[PDB]
Amino acid sequence: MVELTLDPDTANPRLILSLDLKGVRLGERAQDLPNHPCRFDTNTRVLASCGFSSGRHHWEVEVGSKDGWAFGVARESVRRKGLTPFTPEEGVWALQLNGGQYWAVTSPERSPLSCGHLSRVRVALDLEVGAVSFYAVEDMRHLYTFRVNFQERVFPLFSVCSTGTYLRIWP
Amino acid sequence: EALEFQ
Repeated sequence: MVELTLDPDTANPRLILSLDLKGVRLGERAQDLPNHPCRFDTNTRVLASCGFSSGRHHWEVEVGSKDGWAFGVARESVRRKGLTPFTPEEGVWALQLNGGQYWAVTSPERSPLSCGHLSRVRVALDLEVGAVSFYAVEDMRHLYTFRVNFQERVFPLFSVCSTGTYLRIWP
Repeated sequence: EALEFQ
């Protein structure tokens, strides 16, 4: 378990980060925010402040019951400026609620999971093995592993592209 | 369009 926080200088301005920087969900308005070259200008994305070069690292994620959220990890080099496809070629290995269904966001086609209703999810990042893995805390059922030859710093990633849903880091 | 912003 890692105590991760959200990097408000990466966040889309349409996002609303919780006081403690653990929560995120879409607002209905852009905000005046000092556009860095590191901020996600168009896609509804925010990384964690802390990224990883080496080792195993766990975070847990409380997810909504309604569509809008994807999350997982992204390589540091993930493009920030412009509309960017949400795919492994673009440096993004994620889980997704969309049409009331859980998907590993693979390409060319997305992979549907036949997992049960999800509430909280453990994210296992193994850089020394070259994999990011997703488990339901509810019994540590394995949801999906992406096998990836990471060749750089890898950051926790969160996207919320509809109102009515959210993601919360635990702990 | 909403999902295009993921």
